[PDB]
Amino acid sequence: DILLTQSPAILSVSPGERVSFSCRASQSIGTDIHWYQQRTNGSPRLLIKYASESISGIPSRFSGSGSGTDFTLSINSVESEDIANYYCQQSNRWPFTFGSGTKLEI
Amino acid sequence: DILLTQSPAILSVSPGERVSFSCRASQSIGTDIHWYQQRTNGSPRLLIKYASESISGIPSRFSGSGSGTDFTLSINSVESEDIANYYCQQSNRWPFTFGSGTKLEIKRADAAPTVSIFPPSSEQLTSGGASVVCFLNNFYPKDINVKWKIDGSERQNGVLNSWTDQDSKDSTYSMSSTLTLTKDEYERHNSYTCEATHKTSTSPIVKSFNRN
Amino acid sequence: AAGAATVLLVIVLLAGSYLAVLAERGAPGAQLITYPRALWWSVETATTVGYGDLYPVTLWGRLVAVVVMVAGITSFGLVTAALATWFVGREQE
Amino acid sequence: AAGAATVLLVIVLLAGSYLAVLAERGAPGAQLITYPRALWWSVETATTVGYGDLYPVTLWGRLVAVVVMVAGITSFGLVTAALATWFVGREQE
Amino acid sequence: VQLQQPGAELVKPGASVKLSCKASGYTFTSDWIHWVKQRPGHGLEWIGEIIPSYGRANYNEKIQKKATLTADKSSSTAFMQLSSLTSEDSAVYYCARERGDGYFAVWGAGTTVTVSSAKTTPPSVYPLAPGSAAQTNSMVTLGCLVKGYFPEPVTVTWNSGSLSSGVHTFPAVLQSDLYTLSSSVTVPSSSWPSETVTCNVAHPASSTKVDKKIVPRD
Amino acid sequence: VQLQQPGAELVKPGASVKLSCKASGYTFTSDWIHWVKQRPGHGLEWIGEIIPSYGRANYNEKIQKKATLTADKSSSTAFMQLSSLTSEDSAVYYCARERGDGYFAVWGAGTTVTVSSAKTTPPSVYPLAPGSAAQTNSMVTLGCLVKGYFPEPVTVTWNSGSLSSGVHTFPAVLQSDLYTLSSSVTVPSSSWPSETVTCNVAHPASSTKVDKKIVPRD
Ligand SMILES: [Ba+2]
Ligand SMILES: [K+]
Repeated sequence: DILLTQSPAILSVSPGERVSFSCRASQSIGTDIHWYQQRTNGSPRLLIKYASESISGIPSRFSGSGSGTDFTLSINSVESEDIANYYCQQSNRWPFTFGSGTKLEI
Repeated sequence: DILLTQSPAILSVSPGERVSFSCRASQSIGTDIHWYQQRTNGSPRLLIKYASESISGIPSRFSGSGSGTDFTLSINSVESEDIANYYCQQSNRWPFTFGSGTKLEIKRADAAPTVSIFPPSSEQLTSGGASVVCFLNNFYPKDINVKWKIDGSERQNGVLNSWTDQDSKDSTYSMSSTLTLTKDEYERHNSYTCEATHKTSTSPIVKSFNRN
Repeated sequence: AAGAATVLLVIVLLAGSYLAVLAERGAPGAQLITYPRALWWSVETATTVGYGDLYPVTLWGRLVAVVVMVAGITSFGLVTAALATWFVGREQE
Repeated sequence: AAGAATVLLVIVLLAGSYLAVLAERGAPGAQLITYPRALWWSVETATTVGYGDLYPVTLWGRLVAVVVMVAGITSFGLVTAALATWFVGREQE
Repeated sequence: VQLQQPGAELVKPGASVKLSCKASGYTFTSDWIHWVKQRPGHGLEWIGEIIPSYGRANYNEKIQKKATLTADKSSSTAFMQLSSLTSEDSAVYYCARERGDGYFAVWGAGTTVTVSSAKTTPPSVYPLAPGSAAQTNSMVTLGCLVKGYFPEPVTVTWNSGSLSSGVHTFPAVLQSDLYTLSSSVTVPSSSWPSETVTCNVAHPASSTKVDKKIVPRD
Repeated sequence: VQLQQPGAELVKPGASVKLSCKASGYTFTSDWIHWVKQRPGHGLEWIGEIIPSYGRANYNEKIQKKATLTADKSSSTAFMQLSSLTSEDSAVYYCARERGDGYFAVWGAGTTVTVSSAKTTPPSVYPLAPGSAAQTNSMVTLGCLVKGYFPEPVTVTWNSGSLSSGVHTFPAVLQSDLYTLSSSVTVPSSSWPSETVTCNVAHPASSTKVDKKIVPRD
């Protein structure tokens, strides 16, 4: 069971600025991380797949970085519609796992 | 993204001695490290390739060591022309990355500053200003206390000093001092002096000129 | 013969890739759990490249793996036959 | 035949090495990114030595890799044919 | 000079800029061209690579991907387009020549980019000769003062490079959107003024180079 | 709506419950269906996966394996059976659509499960219009109060969704085994009451949806 570890837990930031949630695996998983956004009350929502590739219908603000055991979701700018919890989820080894999650405060 | 980590950041040493900058990777990269020297103002310059092999045109002082995650640039001796930043760069996994870099400082014998005071050029006053530039050249250590005075009274304003990075002919430092006034103001003062208290001299070294 | 042993290998490589994911999912640890790399794994296997990329850890995954080797190596002990004959004739004339 | 399948393999091993670097560069992680070891990688491949030294991680790198196996194993299913015949005849007489 | 790239650029904030790199020497099929960024007082930041012949480029994952790489196959010149800049993007930008084996054998001179709304001002060079009553030691120190230029940098030379012994060009200081530096040079008071001495101050950003002899106070 | 699963369930402690997931759209042979659990105020807990076509399922090693997965091949609906629950097992339960490539492209709406012995009570909706003497700014704030429902949740909507600008539904509060929340909405005091405004309160657990116009105090 692979351990995804998202630090920090919460992420203060001023609007329009860049922001980066680190996710750090417990062993190398290559590029098999995927990011999910889950706002208040709503179900999760795939943001970045395979650690870098984008999803058709996601704002270009979101930029997937990283490989190995260090991964990074980045938002090149920030606006108010981006406040949510952000989850990572590896697919490299069974079972699929999730991170502890990061909330974004403004 | 591979993390190269050069410790220490800065490296004091006395001339002629051996010196070794460690570079430490975040996972094994075999021998795919390469070293670069980048002096003040100039572009980087390949020193060692593939962690050990030498480059044709590099002094034999430089000796590439290491393998795996521990690497070492070594200089068997040191001379003043070797002061620069030193960078490492892995090619084992994409993307290519660089280290944080290490600067090399030289402890040398203490030296007293060459002071030179300069009146604003005849050309310069023909616009609307007059700057008195005063050079402190080739001292060590780099800690020096400049002082301006006009007619004996000490002026604390309109003063722009600038410090050189440690020179790489002598292992010494130098410093300038622009004195921004107006032509109007320069004309109604006779004297201008430039005192420099430095570690080498309890007595402050002074220079001055008088227009009249 | 012509493109016959060829086609059979591709049955093996797909049915192999498919069943490998079915066998290995549920075993805590297997990397052979998405249909893409499950397919690439069955090529390393048929061709004996043994790159050490992926491999099975369940019993049933190893069984699927054996079938790929047998049915692959056989195909590929024949697909390269085809290419060899075909292209040595063409290039020689 | 003589030195014919030989030459074709060396086209494969160079064009393979070249395109492998082109495919894998840009993928965060690939070790198959300098033309030297890209060439050595295409030998491990053609010969099925599967030493586990290097391997591709992009899709297109795996495609290049397959072409090397096919075009290599075929060549090498023939280059060793040549050597075998040639030298068994020479050493036997 | 193998890799050859312009001296300095100025870009309004939010505007785009193209960067050149002409490369005399060999032009191998397998050559790669990289671009590394050096923010002031920082280390080297790999941005992206391009193989000119074949045509594909790859950019740095981590950074905000502001740039895009191109080349001109039958002119041996390569390009990097930085689109919509801030002052976070003001830095030196080198191009390098990786052979395909993984190290940057050949480096360009670097192009200084300054993103600002301010106006481009040529420099003003004033000579600096000793006073009419300073006692002349064996050596004699004299310089010249480059005042009020924008943007950085300025190449400062003495006798157009022939006298490269005893020089310290000083770091520019900033003030009201203009710069100011000085340079020093030292010769034997035997040879001077009996041998003439001139400082030349090139300013790549404005495309103006200027001379000034440091004569005595006549 | 791709993955489609019921709104809310209530289970006596120790009883069993089945959970549905109908999936319009494609129905590929290679599709997998996963189930993820979200305890309140927590993260996502992968429980188990099922490939419907072929039929095999795999469950999470670590957790107490309370559940078992099934599917109906020729109805495009999949099931999860949670057997003998406590209140540790009260949570949101999503189903996801992994293509076989390792990420959950498509997510269900989630099914809220509340394990309790208490009784299911529909809500009581009361409008909330400003007082008969409050000074009306350019905008005007008004809401409606959903009181005394069980179990959670309730979908609160305004004009059945058309007026989705200026809303804050509030978290329910618990009391004596019933819930209570409010909602807010804000419109220009020009348009209202000249344009009518109604809040609709669906309660999936009890299968009751209700309307209420926020008229002035007539
Ligand atoms: Ba083998
Ligand atoms: K192997």
